[PDB]
Amino acid sequence: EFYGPNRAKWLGPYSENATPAYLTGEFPGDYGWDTAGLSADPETFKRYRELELIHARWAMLGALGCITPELLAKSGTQFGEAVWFKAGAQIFSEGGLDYLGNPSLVHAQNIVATLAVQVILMGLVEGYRVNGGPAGEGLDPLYPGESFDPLGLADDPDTFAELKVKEIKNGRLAMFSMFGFFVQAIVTGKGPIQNLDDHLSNPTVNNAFAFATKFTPSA
Amino acid sequence: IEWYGPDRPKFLGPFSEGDTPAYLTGEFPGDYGWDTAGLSADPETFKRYRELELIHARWAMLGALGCITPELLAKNGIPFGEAVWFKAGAQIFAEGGLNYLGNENLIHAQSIIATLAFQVVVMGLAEAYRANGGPLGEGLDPLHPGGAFDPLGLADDPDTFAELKVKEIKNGRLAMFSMFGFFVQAIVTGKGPIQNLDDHLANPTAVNAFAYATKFTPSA
Amino acid sequence: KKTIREKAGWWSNGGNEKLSAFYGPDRGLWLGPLSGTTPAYLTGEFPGDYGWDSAGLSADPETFKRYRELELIHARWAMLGALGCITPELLAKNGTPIVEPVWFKAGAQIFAEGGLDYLGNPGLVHAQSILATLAVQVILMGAIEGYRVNGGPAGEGLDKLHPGGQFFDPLGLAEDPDAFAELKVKEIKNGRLAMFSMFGFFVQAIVTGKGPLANLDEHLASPFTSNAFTYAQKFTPQ
Ligand code: CHL
Ligand code: CHL
Ligand code: CLA
Ligand SMILES: CC1=C[C@H](O)CC(C)(C)[C@H]1/C=C/C(C)=C/C=C/C(C)=C/C=C/C=C(C)/C=C/C=C(C)/C=C/C1=C(C)C[C@H](O)CC1(C)C
Ligand SMILES: CC1=C[C@H](O)CC(C)(C)[C@H]1/C=C/C(C)=C/C=C/C(C)=C/C=C/C=C(C)/C=C/C=C(C)/C=C/C1=C(C)C[C@H](O)CC1(C)C
Ligand SMILES: CC1=C[C@H](O)CC(C)(C)[C@H]1/C=C/C(C)=C/C=C/C(C)=C/C=C/C=C(C)/C=C/C=C(C)/C=C/C1=C(C)C[C@H](O)CC1(C)C
Repeated sequence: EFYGPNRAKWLGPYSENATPAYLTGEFPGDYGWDTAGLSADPETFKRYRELELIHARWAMLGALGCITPELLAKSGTQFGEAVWFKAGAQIFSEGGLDYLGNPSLVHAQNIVATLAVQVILMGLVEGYRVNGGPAGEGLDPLYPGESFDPLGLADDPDTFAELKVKEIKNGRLAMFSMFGFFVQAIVTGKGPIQNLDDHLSNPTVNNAFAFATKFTPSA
Repeated sequence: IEWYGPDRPKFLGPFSEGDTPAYLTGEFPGDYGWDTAGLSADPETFKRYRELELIHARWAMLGALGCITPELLAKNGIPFGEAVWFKAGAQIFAEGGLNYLGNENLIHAQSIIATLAFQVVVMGLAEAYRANGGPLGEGLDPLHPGGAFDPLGLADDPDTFAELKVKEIKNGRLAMFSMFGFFVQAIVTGKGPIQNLDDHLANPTAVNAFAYATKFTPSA
Repeated sequence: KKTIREKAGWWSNGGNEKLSAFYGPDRGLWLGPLSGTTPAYLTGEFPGDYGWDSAGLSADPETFKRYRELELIHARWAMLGALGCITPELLAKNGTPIVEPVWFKAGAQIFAEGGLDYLGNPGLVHAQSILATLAVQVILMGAIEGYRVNGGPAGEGLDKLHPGGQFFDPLGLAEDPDAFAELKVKEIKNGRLAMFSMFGFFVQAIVTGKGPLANLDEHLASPFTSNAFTYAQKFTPQ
């Protein structure tokens, strides 16, 4: 169903008395998980829903952006620094940050100008996101449409609802996976694809527990 | 000492007449009037936070006892390949695995993945039952169910129930504080809690935390 | 519509439209002209209201009150701290013989056997015991803050944030209610700047490892040469 009282929930069969009264099956991804009660106020709930969805979309883009260059890296492209948690240090290289390895594509040399342009454009677009602008004077803060649907996938309300659920769930998956990227880059020091390759090489010995005694103080 | 109502003991003592919020009526155990951050203004969030407090408290009491006990038993004679608590998990990677009390014949655990798998299975089952009930309860209280969890029957009187609630939550807050201390001072010191106490008792004035104060300075 | 000298900002005591930019509906907001729908609970009645509650944490008015008090107290402590993390280093580069003027190392001065001379002068405070220092401090600050939260020898029936009797407004700068209202904004804005800059002190310590004025100096030496991106690869996972 994914909506209403008979919806899928976070603990499955053991979830009848584990859902609060305020988590009516109205909003996408409502599996009934508010054990901490942080969304008891409807306004805080709305703000947290916006944070969830924006984090979700950004995390989907980032998951794809951390997976793609590494795949393309072994698939035959050079990628001076393919691993994602050092892809930013390419600016300090000899030839700068060449996009696909092509010295002719971007050839970025200064990180401060890159950052300046980024703050410029990102502030403009996020302020347009909060209060509108050239792409939406008065739309929904989360699902504006009408210029962010050039394909028109969600003109039916039922398709709209199911795609909302699909969106938020792929996004929660990506947020979990991006948290994993972070922790296991810090722990392992290698890329995600190389971590998968190493896990597939010897699943029983080079899992995370091989890196468990890494952060022990030991005087 | 009352522990309830308006004339209850409070977390700033005499200093506490006008700091307590209007919503912290002396109804619930451990209500000393400490919500300076206002995080429990909504009664529902307050209920959820009370559940989190009590569960953290119980888990922290068990964990405090579980970090103190093996070390005591360690110097009191018993073999403990790794007695210190923040390396008690790395026994699985030793030659003979994790022997419980040092006895090679007790448990002799060798694989951490299987240990973890059983743990997730039964912990999920138990915590789901805790949330919505099961073989040991259908519609009981989420925090103080009783029945199967009072085989001794200590809390059938409401007044004894209340005072034991306060005792529970206070021993638990003490244990949570002490477990936070275990964490920070294991990270800082790198030794066990009992050895930290022994070192503090050997030279209290120059074996305290301030001896490890310049430990985390960046220094370029 | 006005004359030249009123445009130029003359004639103090003409202030009732100057509170309009810091209180009320059409005030300055956190994204300026790109922040349309301010939270309804941020009505513009409190100082520093720029409409910033993206996370909706202050939706309850009572927790909003508690958060306001947290903000102002953090702001005052951070202002004192931002001034105190730069005063010793400035005074040391001007020539006062402070033995460790860097702030994140200033606490380790008490373990040198010459003690913690205040301005590097042994005739001054000359503290040797960090434990006695901490005990004195705990007693005094406990009394002080318990007096703050309910009342004490310096006024009991006063406001929790701006008591303003003869002990905490002894210069009478805030007897004019409009001056008070704009000084509240000045307080909270300088304090938010100080909190941000103290977060910056913390991060510049953990990252750079030098003093904040040393960081300013090495940035002013060659800014594009030396920046925070200079230390971007420092936390490389190995
Ligand atoms: C009945 C069986 C059942 C059980 C036990 C669970 C359990 C869970 N589901 Mg659920 N589900 C179940 C059925 C179903 N789920 C779902 C759909 C979902 C969704 C969409 C989601 C969940 C999520 C969750 C988790 C929420 C609680 C949590 O965050 O964990 C807290 C408890 C732990 C983290 C314990 C960790 C175990 C392990 C021992 C940790 C190891 C300890 C470390 C070594 C210590 C750390 C070291 C430090 C010092 C660095 C939880 C694991 C959520 C989730 O994935 O969050 C993670 C979530 O988003 N479920 C469906 C479809 C209808 C089900 C159908 O039956
Ligand atoms: C009138 C005297 C009196 C005073 C001053 C206090 C004060 C306190 N009581 Mg309280 N009580 C008092 C009487 C009583 N209490 C209680 C029962 C309780 C309980 C049950 C509890 C308290 C707690 C507290 C604390 C809550 C405030 C806080 O969290 O500090 C926050 C401020 C700080 C922590 C600042 C640090 C102080 C110190 C100088 C730290 C040193 C600085 C470090 C070097 C910094 C480290 C550097 C890092 C960043 C690298 C506080 C210490 C609570 C508690 O223990 O929480 C901690 C608590 O649970 N009291 C009773 C019985 C009725 C009293 C009887 O009169
Ligand atoms: C009641 C709980 C409890 C107990 C009994 C102890 C006991 C001890 N701790 Mg632990 N600790 C605790 C909580 C506790 N700690 C918590 C909550 C933290 C996190 C802030 C720490 C963090 C910590 C570190 C980082 C270190 C210790 C160390 C020590 C030992 C030396 C004492 C010291 O340096 O004081 C430090 C105490 C604190 C930092 C905070 C505890 C607050 C106490 C309980 C309240 C004050 C009571 C005190 C008697 C009154 C003093 C008044 C005045 C002098 C201030 C000693 C065995 C040191 C060690 O291993 O030496 C061998 C050490 O390096 N502890
Ligand atoms: C629900 C609930 C319930 C109860 O009640 C309470 C609680 C528990 C609290 C809750 C929970 C929550 C949670 C879990 C959360 C989580 C979150 C996350 C994980 C996020 C992520 C998130 C994530 C994210 C954003 C991500 C992002 C990403 C990105 C941007 C990326 C970027 C990039 C890339 C591409 C790579 C390159 O080279 C560079 C960079 C630049 C790096
Ligand atoms: C009240 C208030 C008020 C205002 O308003 C606001 C505020 C301030 C926020 C608040 C406060 C709060 C607080 C303080 C909190 C704290 C917490 C804690 C400390 C916890 C712990 C907690 C803790 C805990 C759980 C603990 C636990 C433990 C455990 C499990 C253990 C385990 C173990 C052991 C045995 C050992 C071995 O070898 C292993 C292991 C495995 C390791
Ligand atoms: C608004 C909003 C909105 C949405 O809705 C949500 C959110 C986002 C959450 C929000 C935000 C928030 C924030 C941003 C916060 C921040 C904070 C801070 C930064 C603080 C600091 C804070 C800071 C502070 C206190 C500071 C303090 C300081 C001090 C005491 C100092 C002391 C000292 C000194 C002098 C020096 C010496 O030698 C040493 C020491 C001892 C070191």
